[PDB]
Amino acid sequence: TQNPMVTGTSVLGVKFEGGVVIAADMLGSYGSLARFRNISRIMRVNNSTMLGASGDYADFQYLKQVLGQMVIDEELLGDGHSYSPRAIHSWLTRAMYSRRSKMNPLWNTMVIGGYADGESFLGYVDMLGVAYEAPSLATGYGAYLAQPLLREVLEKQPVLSQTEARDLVERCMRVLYYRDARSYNRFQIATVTEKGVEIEGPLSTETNWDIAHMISG
Amino acid sequence: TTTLAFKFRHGVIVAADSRATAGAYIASQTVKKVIEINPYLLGTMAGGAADCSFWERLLARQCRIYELRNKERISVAAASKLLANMVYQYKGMGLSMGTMICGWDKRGPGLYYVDSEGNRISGATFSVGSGSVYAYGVMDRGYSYDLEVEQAYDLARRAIYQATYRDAYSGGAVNLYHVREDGWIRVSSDNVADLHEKYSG
Amino acid sequence: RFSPYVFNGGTILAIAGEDFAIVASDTRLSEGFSIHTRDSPKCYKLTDKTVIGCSGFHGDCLTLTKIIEARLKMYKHSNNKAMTTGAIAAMLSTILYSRRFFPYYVYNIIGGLDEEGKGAVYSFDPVGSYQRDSFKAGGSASAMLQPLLDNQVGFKNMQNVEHVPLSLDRAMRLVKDVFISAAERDVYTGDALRICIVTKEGIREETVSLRKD
Amino acid sequence: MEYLIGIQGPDYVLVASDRVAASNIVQMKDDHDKMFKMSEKILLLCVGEAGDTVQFAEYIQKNVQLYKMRNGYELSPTAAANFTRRNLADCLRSRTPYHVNLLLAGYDEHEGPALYYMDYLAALAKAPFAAHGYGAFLTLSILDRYYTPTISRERAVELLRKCLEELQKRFILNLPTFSVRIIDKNGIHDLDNISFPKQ
Amino acid sequence: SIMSYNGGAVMAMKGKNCVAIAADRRFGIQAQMVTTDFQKIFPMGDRLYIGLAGLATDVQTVAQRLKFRLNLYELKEGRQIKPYTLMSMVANLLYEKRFGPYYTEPVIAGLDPKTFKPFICSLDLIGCPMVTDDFVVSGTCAEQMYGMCESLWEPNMDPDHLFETISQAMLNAVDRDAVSGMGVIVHIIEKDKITTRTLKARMD
Amino acid sequence: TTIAGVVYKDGIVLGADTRATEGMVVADKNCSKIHFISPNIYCCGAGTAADTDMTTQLISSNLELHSLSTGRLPRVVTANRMLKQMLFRYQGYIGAALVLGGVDVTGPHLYSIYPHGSTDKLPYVTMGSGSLAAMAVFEDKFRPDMEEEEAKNLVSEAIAAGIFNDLGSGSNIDLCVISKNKLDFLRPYTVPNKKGTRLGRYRCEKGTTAVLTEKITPLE
Amino acid sequence: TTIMAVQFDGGVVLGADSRTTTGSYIANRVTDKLTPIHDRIFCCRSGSAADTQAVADAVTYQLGFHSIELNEPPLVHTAASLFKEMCYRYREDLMAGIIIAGWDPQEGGQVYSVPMGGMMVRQSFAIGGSGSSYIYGYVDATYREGMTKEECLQFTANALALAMERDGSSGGVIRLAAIAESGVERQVLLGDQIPKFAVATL
Amino acid sequence: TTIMAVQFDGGVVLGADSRTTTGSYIANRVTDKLTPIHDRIFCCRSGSAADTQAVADAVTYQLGFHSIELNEPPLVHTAASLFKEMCYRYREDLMAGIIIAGWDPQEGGQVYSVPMGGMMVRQSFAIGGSGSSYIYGYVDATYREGMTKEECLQFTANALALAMERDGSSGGVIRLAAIAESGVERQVLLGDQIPKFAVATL
Amino acid sequence: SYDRAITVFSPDGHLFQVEYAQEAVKKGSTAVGVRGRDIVVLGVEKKSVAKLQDERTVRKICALDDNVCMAFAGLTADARIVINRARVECQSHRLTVEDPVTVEYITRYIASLKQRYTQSNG
Ligand SMILES: *[C@@](C)(CO)[C@](*)(O)[C@H](CC(C)C)NC(=O)[C@H](Cc1ccccc1)NC(=O)[C@H](CC(C)C)NC(=O)[C@H](CCc1ccccc1)NC(=O)CN1CCOCC1
Ligand SMILES: *[C@](O)([C@H](C)CO)[C@H](CC(C)C)NC(=O)[C@H](Cc1ccccc1)NC(=O)[C@H](CC(C)C)NC(=O)[C@H](CCc1ccccc1)NC(=O)CN1CCOCC1
Ligand SMILES: CC(C)C[C@H](NC(=O)[C@H](CCc1ccccc1)NC(=O)CN1CCOCC1)C(=O)N[C@@H](Cc1ccccc1)C(=O)N[C@@H](CC(C)C)[C@@H](O)[C@H](C)CO
Ligand SMILES: CC(C)C[C@H](NC(=O)[C@H](CCc1ccccc1)NC(=O)CN1CCOCC1)C(=O)N[C@@H](Cc1ccccc1)C(=O)N[C@@H](CC(C)C)[C@@H](O)[C@H](C)CO
Repeated sequence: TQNPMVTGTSVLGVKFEGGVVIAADMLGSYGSLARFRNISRIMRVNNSTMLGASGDYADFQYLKQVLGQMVIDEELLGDGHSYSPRAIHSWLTRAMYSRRSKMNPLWNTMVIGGYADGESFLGYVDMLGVAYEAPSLATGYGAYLAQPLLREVLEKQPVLSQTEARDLVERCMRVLYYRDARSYNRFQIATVTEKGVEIEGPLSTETNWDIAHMISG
Repeated sequence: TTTLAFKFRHGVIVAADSRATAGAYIASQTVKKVIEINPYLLGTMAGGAADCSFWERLLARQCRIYELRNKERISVAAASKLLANMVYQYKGMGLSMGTMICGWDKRGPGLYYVDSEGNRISGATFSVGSGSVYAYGVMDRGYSYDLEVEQAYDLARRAIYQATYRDAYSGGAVNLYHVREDGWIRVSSDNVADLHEKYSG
Repeated sequence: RFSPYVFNGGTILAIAGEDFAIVASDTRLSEGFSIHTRDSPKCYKLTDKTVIGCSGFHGDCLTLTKIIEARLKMYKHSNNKAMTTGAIAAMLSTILYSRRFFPYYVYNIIGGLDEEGKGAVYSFDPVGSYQRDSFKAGGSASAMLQPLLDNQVGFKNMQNVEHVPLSLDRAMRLVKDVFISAAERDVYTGDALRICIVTKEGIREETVSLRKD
Repeated sequence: MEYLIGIQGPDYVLVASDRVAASNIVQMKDDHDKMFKMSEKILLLCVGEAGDTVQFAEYIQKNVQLYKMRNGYELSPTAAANFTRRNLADCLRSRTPYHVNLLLAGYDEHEGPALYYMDYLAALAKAPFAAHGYGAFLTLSILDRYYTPTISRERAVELLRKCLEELQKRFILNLPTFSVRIIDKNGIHDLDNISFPKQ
Repeated sequence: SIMSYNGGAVMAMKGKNCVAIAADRRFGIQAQMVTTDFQKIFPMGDRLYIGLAGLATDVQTVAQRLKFRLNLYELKEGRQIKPYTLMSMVANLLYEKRFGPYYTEPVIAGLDPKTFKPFICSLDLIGCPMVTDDFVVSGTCAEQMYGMCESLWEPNMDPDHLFETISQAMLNAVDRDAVSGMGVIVHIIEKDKITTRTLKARMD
Repeated sequence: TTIAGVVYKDGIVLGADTRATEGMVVADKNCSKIHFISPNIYCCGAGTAADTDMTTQLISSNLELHSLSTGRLPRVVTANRMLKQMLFRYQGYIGAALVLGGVDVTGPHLYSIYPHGSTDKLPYVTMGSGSLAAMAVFEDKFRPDMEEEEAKNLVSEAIAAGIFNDLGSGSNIDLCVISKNKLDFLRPYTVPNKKGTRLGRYRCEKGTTAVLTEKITPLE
Repeated sequence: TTIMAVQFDGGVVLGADSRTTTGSYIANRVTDKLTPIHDRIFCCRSGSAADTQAVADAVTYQLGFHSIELNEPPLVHTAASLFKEMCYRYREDLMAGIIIAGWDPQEGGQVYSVPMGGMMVRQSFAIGGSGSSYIYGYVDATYREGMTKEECLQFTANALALAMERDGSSGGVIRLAAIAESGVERQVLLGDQIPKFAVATL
Repeated sequence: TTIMAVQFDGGVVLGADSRTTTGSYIANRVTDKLTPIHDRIFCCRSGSAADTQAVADAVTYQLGFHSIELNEPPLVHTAASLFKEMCYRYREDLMAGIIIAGWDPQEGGQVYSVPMGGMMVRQSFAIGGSGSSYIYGYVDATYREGMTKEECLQFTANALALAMERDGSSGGVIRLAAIAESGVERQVLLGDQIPKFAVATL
Repeated sequence: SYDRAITVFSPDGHLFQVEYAQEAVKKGSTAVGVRGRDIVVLGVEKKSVAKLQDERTVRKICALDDNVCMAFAGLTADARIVINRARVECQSHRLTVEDPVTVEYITRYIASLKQRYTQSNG
């Protein structure tokens, strides 16, 4: 992809005690047009990992197809081995870098959340193959808006409860809806625990607009 | 850069600076710009560092394989032609590289200039690099085929020195090699700061 | 159109002692005007005797790292011995030049011990040009680190000073000092400093802290 | 392409220039003069763009002469140099900039011999010896190698010969003959043209 | 870059009751050196010096016009100029050419003519002032100079330690830059005297 | 630049970092970005340094003339008009993003002024390379009619977010509190960043620097 | 921006979103895009913030002086004509789409459009801004002559809501203004007050 | 162009304009944009004529062979998937906006969108083409779940009419197709048959 | 500027201001000049010898170029103006024309200047 078409904006991620939570709105934008206001930008890659994606939605659908096939292929063997979140992250890094080096990138920026062997995983992957691990992640405008909030909390309290992380996420999605012109008040939250991956349905964000009546004074 | 080489009665004198820059920044002053291809074959080095190093190293490999295959030592003309042919296949692709192949041959003292552009010419004296003009000045004003050994050393060393004086991209230390019939010998490696004290006062 | 490169910052340093070799780097991974992570060391342990520092474009850093690992394994399978430091340097040169017309945007400094136990540094350019050094800096704050080490380790521009060989302790404090100073001026350098010391005993890892702005 | 050279001695200034006026691939003049008498003891060696050279040089010249007429005494070589540098620097960011590189030779009754070097960007710098043009790249080093602050005018002329001969050897441009003049306490003296019997 | 055309380096350091200012001596055009004695530091009165790095022409021109305005100032007013005042003057002079700027980054170092209080500042090419208590640098090798200064400078230095510090900074920074060098000059100025030295430096 | 401004119950809090950069190098570790306009009006500057300086100085001067002739305390709308009209006349060529805050006879007023000449009157604003982070802090933890210390905490928090999250900002946090009868120009309100202490002595002893030429000159 | 103005019997109704963006970032999620030019003359701004603000200020100035000099309530057509002159004269230097609307003792409620060209035309209703593209059809199928004041109010409310929903450059809050002989009734629709529409499910 | 497809209970309704332009000239004022891929599978074309025609042909080929090889009525999702594969694989070389819709014994009436990206998504209703921009608001405010076949017919008719009225690249005639288990009922609305709306007068 | 007619005609057809200027010339120190075969000599009278005044700084004989010299009689300041403008013209002539200057030419220039000042406003 040389020119991205229908795209999705920010994707958030944060680790918590015994799991990882990820958020992303359900909007596919055709430029400034909110064209497809009901699409999932979060995929369940097996039971230990999960993926959120920013950028061109078609390329994300491609990666979704490919990853799904890989997981099926592995699940067919039943040899007692499965793809760890770190492994999926490594593969995705390899793929994105491979496409980058072919001068034909997959126009995506992705956040992989996971929980395996009692450890919480959170990985970031560029379209150029820039990848890393962090306790909190934010793509697109989130990286300018949500990430500062996330780091503020995590440097004052490294370990969060699931409810705490969920609250943080909700507030960040609110900020993003306020300031990101290509976002949408309809998002999804996915969670990895030892119980597996769970994607919660269409959520809305409460909005305050009292500062509308502060024109004069 | 600022390498130079000239052939006289007693062999082939080769000299160079050691500065390596990355823009205006001086990345190194300890660069061996005279590659030892064979114990009888030397190769100066100017332009793209990686390009020169890689291609002259490959040249050395090729010359070694030639030595093993033909049970004899490669000639200067053949080495220079080998390098020139290798480089020519990449003409236009952006290899920056200007080198001198020096040695002693069955035809006596041999000196060739080989470009990344495609040049390959034999000659008495040669100067290659950003400071080549400055070196050319003093070298030409002091050259003779009937130069005695120490005189040739002085001429080369001084030429590289003056070159480093005027050329902003040349400096570090003047390195000097002498190619004789029984092989080459590492003559000297004087820092410019010392040569300043020697030449001025 | 589309650019396959992005500068991710990072500074890198290696010092060679008589019986040791230090390879240090900041831990900041950034992009544009933003911080990707504060926990991203640029140091990679290759062998018990050899540590590599890679700065620049993170994609090429990761890729080149994994490649070097794989080829280390290959050499081990092929010759029943581990790669000597200088050998890794030469190999790295060829690998870097293999992309002469689509380079890895990576500044590489190799620090370790030679076959005589002595310390050795090897500094690289993105396309394979390398040389052996006693001390070298690379990465964003390189121009800030180099001049002090030229003065303090090379004893340059100093009249009637003694040429006492660099001890591990003094070298360590020198590293910490130049990195602390670099964190003041370079915006790509900060967060934390990881230092890797390589001796006959093996590889120690220390972690000093740098400012977070 | 044009070549200028200046060598300052203890009590004199020796200056020389090429005699070629060329356009395209042909020499159109073999006796071109690049020097401009501004005072009885000041020479201005100007070189560069087509009309810019003569225009600027003559402007400066007539202004110096105007100073002489208005005041009854001539400008010092230094005052002259800073005058030309002021003019050239003022037009640098204007609509009509003069693309000229220049040397200024002079003798003062107080300060003695003086040689000045000027970039087209109007950066003025005093020097024991200087040169302009591509030929400079081949001659300056030679001047570094053999120049001494106490050099006699005979030795200076010989050094100049070494330079010009080097031009005959390495330079790809023709440049067969050279204008040579000297300046001392007795003003400007024309010397025999250094020439090389090519054809 | 336009600034890199001539190259050069200028630095100023603070002391106890003294101040220091240094600069390289090379006048070159791109890669060729023309002069080894090029003045880049000019006295704007007793115990007040300015040092301009950048495009040589604009160095000389800014220096000259600044001396013009300065002379007129010290004539209209019956006093020597204060360091802050000189700084604002330079700032104004540079900003007058906001959309056609001189390509030079001035560095002012001096002592308050009334008091003795040390003073160092630097400015943009468009005349944005910046006063510091330690050091200021401007030139093609600014990063190197920052590197040295951040590691060598101590607070209350005597006129001898200040000299050694600024000298080592200048020398070792300049020696890692190809277009800066060919000698270094240092002015160490104090209430009683001014000491001018040229250092032993590399000439390559 | 990571400035900001907020409006609380009794007045206005202005914040700013102190990092000034040239290229990707920190040139000034302590730069005052909160400027005096009138005794009751201050203005934070982000963008082209010299532009913010000269602009803020000029408008301050004109306002001094204004109040000198009127005999009253300057209004914020006046500074806003002058700034926006000047900036608009230059069509953005003056790189000056501004946060204008002050207390009037009409109360507290806070404007954001973009270099193209457009202004926004809002209860809270942010400008600079670190403005997104600060604005996130505001959007998260702002409430109308805050108390002074609360607002100071909020603004300093915003500026802090800018400092740690933006490579363009750093160093100290400067505040400026302006109420109907007080002006707290707190310079170093917080020094959250400190240079590490030297671990060695690289002091050069007298004599280590070789000298070629010396000349002493006595003064008075 | 999405701006709108509809004409009823005794006056006009104005409406606008409140989103102001630089790039994809929202520099002001609560902009007042309805600007008073005179007692009963308002204008709706779209395009460059600086440009529209400057022009609005200048026109307010000129029209103020003009109305004082005539000692009469300024004709809406006159304000529209000042805007027209400015926008046409400097069409190559301005990015402005304006809708001048208001009440006037001689011609009653009037709505005029001054698009980026610099032309001027009176309309029964007018829409502008980036979001206007998404509501041309709705506004075409919903408009009915003889609408009451409240009907026009609801009309612009719905249209603006739809546009804001679809356009990314539009959003935030809905600002409405009712202008008649009585005066100016301004109000703000926020959150649940903003009209909602059934989004497709299965 | 301006295409549209709405899903009702027992099937789908397709609609399109008939204008085909090269530059500002109308090379065909009566295009047939609804292209049959299979017995009960149609697609709506927008973008490059050559591209969409070629792709439609290829997909008809592939789907024909596939349905023969399976000996079963082809899933609409399958046709949409073939279109998706082609449009995604050659996204940098194709200018195509497609709406694949039809009936299918396993999933009933289905509507899928394949925009220029190459992505694919099922929708209750879908619009595309240059004119679609002008009817987003109307289509948002008018859509109601549980519409009858005739209701959907009238719906697409009105929407297309509005779009054609506003969009210059759209116009000509309205082509409609009703697809269900029964079969395919195609019809053409021309002239006075095309829905009209009150244009503002005074 | 000062747009006022100063030199005008009198009813008898005289230009009074010019005549007055001539009377101002009449009050000037005598200045004679003769032309010879290979030499030309100019001499000026009553130099107002105060013996406390530097003779050099009050000379009534000035060179315009290497080719042309000139003496005067009348208001010394005006003469300074005219002399300087004449010198400037002498140089400009060399600038626009390679040849130097003829005596007749510079004389014509000075004369034209004076006349221009007899017919100009203010
Ligand atoms: C709706 C919201 C559709 O988007 C409206 O039309 C609104 C209505 C008004 C009230 C704002 N229009 C905008 O919001 C407008 C559109 C625009 C964008 C870019 C160029 C022209 C028009 N955007 C803005 O008003 C923002 C808001 C603040 C004041 C920043 N400003 C910008 O977008 C500016 C535009 C100026 C410009 C820059 C370069 C070339 C031409 C124009 N952003 C910049 O200038 C960016 N940049 C950094 C600062 O200085 C150099 C340029
Ligand atoms: C639709 O989308 C609506 C109406 C809005 O566009 C319609 C409906 C379709 C399904 C037919 N699409 C068009 O009307 C379409 C636009 C288009 C232009 C260019 C590329 C892709 C799409 N028109 C055509 O495709 C038309 C087909 C026939 C000629 C009827 N051809 C073209 O538009 C030419 C494309 C060829 C080309 C040109 C340059 C580079 C690569 C390919 N465009 C021309 O300009 C042809 N020509 C030369 C210039 O003068 C006029 C004739
Ligand atoms: C890191 C240093 C030690 C080596 C240096 N390398 C480099 O400069 C590498 C080369 C990267 C490259 C990419 C694609 C294709 C080719 C090269 N570049 C960089 O490391 C990064 N920079 C980015 C911005 O600043 C400039 C460079 C170099 O080769 N310098 C040359 C000059 C040069 C030639 C061609 C391209 C770039 C630079 C040199 O020193 N040449 C000397 C001789 C040799 C043997 C060292 C001489 O020429 C003398 C000293 C004058 O420079
Ligand atoms: C050197 C310091 C004292 C000031 C610095 N000045 C400078 O950086 C000036 C040029 C400014 C300029 C010139 C012409 C046209 C437009 C702008 N640069 C130079 O003088 C030297 N160089 C010469 C050639 O190479 C590049 C620069 C500056 O203003 N930095 C800005 C950022 C900037 C904007 C535009 C151009 C260049 C730099 C800054 O600090 N801005 C902060 C606000 C403050 C300082 C008021 C904030 O924005 C924050 C910290 C983020 O940077």
